[PDB]
Amino acid sequence: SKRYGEKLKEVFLMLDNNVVECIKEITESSRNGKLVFFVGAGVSTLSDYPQWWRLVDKYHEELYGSPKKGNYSSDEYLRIPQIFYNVKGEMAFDGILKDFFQVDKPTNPIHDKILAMNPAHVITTNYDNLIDTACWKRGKYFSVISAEEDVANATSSRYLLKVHGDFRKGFKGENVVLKEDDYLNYDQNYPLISNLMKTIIATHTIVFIGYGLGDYNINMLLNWVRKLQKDSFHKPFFIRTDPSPIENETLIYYENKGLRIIDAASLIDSNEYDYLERYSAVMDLLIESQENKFITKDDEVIDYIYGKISPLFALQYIRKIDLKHVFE
Amino acid sequence: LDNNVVECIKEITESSRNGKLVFFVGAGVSTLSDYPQWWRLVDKYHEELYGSPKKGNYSSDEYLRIPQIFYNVKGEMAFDGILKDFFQVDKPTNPIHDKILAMNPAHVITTNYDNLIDTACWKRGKYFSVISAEEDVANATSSRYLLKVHGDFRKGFKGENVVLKEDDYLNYDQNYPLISNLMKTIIATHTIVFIGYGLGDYNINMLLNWVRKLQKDSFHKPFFIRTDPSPIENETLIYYENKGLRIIDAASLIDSNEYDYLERYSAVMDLLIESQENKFITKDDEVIDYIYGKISPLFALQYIRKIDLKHVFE
Amino acid sequence: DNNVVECIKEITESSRNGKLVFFVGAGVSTLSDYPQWWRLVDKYHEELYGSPKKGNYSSDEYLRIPQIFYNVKGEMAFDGILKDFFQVDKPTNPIHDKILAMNPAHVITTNYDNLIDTACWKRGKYFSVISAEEDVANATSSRYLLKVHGDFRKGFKGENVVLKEDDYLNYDQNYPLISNLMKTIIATHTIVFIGYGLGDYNINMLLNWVRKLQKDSFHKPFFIRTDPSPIENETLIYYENKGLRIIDAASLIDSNEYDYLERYSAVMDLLIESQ
Amino acid sequence: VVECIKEITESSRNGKLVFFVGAGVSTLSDYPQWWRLVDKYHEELYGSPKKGNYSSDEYLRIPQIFYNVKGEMAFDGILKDFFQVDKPTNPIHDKILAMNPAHVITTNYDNLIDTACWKRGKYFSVISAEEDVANATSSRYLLKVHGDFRKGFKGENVVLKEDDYLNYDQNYPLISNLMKTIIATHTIVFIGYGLGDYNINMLLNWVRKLQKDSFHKPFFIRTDPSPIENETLIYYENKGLRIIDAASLIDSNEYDYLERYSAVMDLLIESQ
Repeated sequence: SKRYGEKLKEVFLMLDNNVVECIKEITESSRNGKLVFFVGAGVSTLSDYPQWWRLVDKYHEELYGSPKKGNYSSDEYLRIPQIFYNVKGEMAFDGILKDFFQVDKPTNPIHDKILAMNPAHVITTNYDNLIDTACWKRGKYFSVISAEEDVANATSSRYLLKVHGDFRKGFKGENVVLKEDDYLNYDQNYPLISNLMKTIIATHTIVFIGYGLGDYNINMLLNWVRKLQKDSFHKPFFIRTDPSPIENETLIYYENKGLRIIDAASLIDSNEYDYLERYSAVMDLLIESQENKFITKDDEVIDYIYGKISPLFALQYIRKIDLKHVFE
Repeated sequence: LDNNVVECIKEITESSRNGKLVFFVGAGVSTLSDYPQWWRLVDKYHEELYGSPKKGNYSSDEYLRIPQIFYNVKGEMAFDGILKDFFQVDKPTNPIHDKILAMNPAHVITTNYDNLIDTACWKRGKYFSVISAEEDVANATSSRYLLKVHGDFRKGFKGENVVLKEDDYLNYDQNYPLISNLMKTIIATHTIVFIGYGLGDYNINMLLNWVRKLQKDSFHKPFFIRTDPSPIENETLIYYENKGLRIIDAASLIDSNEYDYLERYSAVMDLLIESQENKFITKDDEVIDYIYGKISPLFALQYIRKIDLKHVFE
Repeated sequence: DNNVVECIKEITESSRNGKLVFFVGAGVSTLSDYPQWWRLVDKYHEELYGSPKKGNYSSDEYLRIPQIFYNVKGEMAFDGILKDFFQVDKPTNPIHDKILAMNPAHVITTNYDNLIDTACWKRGKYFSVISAEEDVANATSSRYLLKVHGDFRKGFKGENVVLKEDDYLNYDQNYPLISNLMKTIIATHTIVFIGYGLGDYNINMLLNWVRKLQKDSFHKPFFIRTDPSPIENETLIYYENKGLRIIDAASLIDSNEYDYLERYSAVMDLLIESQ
Repeated sequence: VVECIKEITESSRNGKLVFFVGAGVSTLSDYPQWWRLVDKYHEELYGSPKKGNYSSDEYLRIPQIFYNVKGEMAFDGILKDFFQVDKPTNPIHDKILAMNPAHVITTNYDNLIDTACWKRGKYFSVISAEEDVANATSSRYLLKVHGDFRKGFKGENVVLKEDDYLNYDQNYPLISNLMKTIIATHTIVFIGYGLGDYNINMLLNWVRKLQKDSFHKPFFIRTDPSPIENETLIYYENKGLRIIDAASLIDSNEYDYLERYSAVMDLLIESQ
């Protein structure tokens, strides 16, 4: 516990200036209520939610009776479920989805950290309800949007945007984007959801967590970002939690593509399978940056108190009970 | 009033109360302020390249083609000069602007490149984040937008800042991705009222074309305020209501002369405003429905303080 | 004029190798008194509102009014007005034979009539008439009579042809093979436009596809303008900068304001005589 | 399968046969595959080859990453060192032309088919750039949809990295239009391709856009070692491909690609 807090403080002190600026901007956006988290499958994996490769394996066994000798490519993850949907029945696809996904899993500490960042919205490609459960637990209500009809009637101003659907209505393959056909016809089947996601990205500060740099959704969003006018948008932040430090060439390539990458493997040393360690390292760096645990010296408390107090210079007098809300 | 008209007014006023009402303002409201119409600009351009005014009437394509031909032939500088001499004018804000603002719209989307809506908002003391360029979407200072989807002349009286010629409309999706996306998202998440449009406008039909691609009953039908002199035909109303529009016809509500556009706009705007306090309760069962709608959530609670009941009924 | 001289020379050149394609519009059909579309819109408008337009039809109303009639009156009524208006036997104007006298490699037409088909049959030159999607694969010949808006050979029904606003909006989805074939013919051939105005919807539709092409990667199509007024210099250079080589018949010869037949004839025979 | 051979011979005699040739035929001629180009780009990027197998995106991303961070000159220099070689034409290049195809559509950027046609004396219009479409001087085409190095060993003349595949319709509107038109008006035989190839999947995505029965179902020549899994067969038969398998026809070694390619092609010629 207290050992970790000292290590995090030491990590921040030797942090790179680029990563320091990234953390500062993310924290400032969180303070402004403009922070949105784009949560991927890795956060759900941290809660032991079944990964899609298990489903592809099950479909491969049902197709031919034997698990594949080798490793699936990116197309196989989409093609094999499509082949099962076509050659086999719809009902078999939906039943396999039901038996693999109708499970109860707890919310990992990364969900709690993301919610503690105070996200204005949460966009996710996960079809689970872990983010919904965490939001319900922590007292913040999010309008969960996983279907076209949910966009028009959204209760609150803040959304939990499931861009690939979920299993609220039922554990059916027509409620989620899994097959190769679903990804091809995504823009035609999810106009309002895609439009809402793009608007949220354009109008907020985005942090990507739970994704690989070569993720399909990440590169689709980068392709869309390439269509925007230069300097007309804010570069989204990418939390990279891969076991090995990012290559310099890959880093500069993806930052020129429009990403501000915070690579976990470059900040702390962890085991190859210690994914929760890396996720917690980045998220806790952000949180204790917001909790002012990294203020180490004078002329930094001066800047903080000035940023809190300087707007009050316009007022003639401030009540003492008002000052309590000034410093939260 | 017709029953469907009263229903439309009910939904519009309810959305205004909930803060989910958005006004999509067209060139009619700016014309009510005697702002220079686009056909005058097309007239000047035609007099410029061709040397004489057009003998007949400008078609829908011509309004965009003639400025395009002028821009290609005479260049950008002459186009901007004519734009400046025609559009660098000071016009007042008509009462329709104030009437639109008095409904407390969440956002105001406009195809007008003038500052009349901005002037009205500044006069009423309503603060809107004015978005007329691509860089304004990310740098928006508030969550309530004055979305000028065709730009304006705030940066300057140039054709690059606005959508006027046919090349601007051809490349609009490529040139305004963020603004078009924001407009579509505001449409998908709010109650939309169209005012200042002619039901044959390019923007109206483009929005209906986008609407036809949406999932059935996944969106709320926008409201259209029609202020043409003649009443709408039954067939046209049926066609446009099946296209996803809830049309409120000013000519059907009131009687006015052909050129009394201001009175037609004001009839609908005042009837919308004066119905904010209205509850549309006439018969006895409408009384029970309203009180039940107010009280039924309180059935979850065992007891309610009588001093709290004044808040239930506002 | 100097510029016109090569315009004929290039067309006559491409005609010799069987590399010429004629893009036929409604003006050629109007020359044989084929029912124009405005009187169909007038019938649709009259049935819709019980009264003539008493005004001027915009470009959108030409497509919107049949769409309004189709939606609110049905398809059986829409096809019935098509049936009694287009089930007529009309002759072929001399321009039909003059287009065929140049021996074009292909004939692309937006017309839904059989006026070109009868002219092809009378001359004996066999064309593979393509207007439906299933017709693209089963084309016996490599010479195409491409009716990009369909026809009424299957029947005088609205889904066989592109008339309403929905048909034009959903054209690419409903006719990908026809649209693909038209663009390939345009890209690899010399194209001459007859029967079209500079403001025609289709003409500016290929012009919008032309600007998407790489510069100097295509032959600029030839436009034969038969509008009674002479072309304006500003209009001419604007469309020439858009990828058009306009051969204006009003400038070539002097004529009345109502006699279209010889304005088409002035350019059509002059191309023939140079061959 | 017997019906499939009948249709190909029928189309060959009528003059409506078009061969869609892939990298497998070029690889059969010992032409440098793309994976070893990605190897050089990856080695020159990260200082060492990657241990795992390259994914479909990686085949397109590392060349894109190399182009962005090392420049076009370095990208073209590696292209010259790998592709400025001379390779013999495999006998299948002859068997492809022995059927007298009306057109030949290639994703290959080599001149092996160009050399193959020139050896047999048949004149094909080689179109690999935008300008070549309008300047073609014959009805029959040798359509190189991904360009070639005829203009020069430059990355701008070919479709190699992921930007080229992303902007393909924008930079090759005439080439892709001609490719689609030829497919519509001819019977297509795919050779040198895998069922999971990007180009095959792209065409199958365009095929599903067409209405039912309006197109001729293309023929697919599969030369993979393992026989086609039955369930995989109906999936791609419904997608629009009539697949012929050399693995199912004859017993073959896993690495013996020539005889699998030749078994089906000689069957087509002997049926002529």
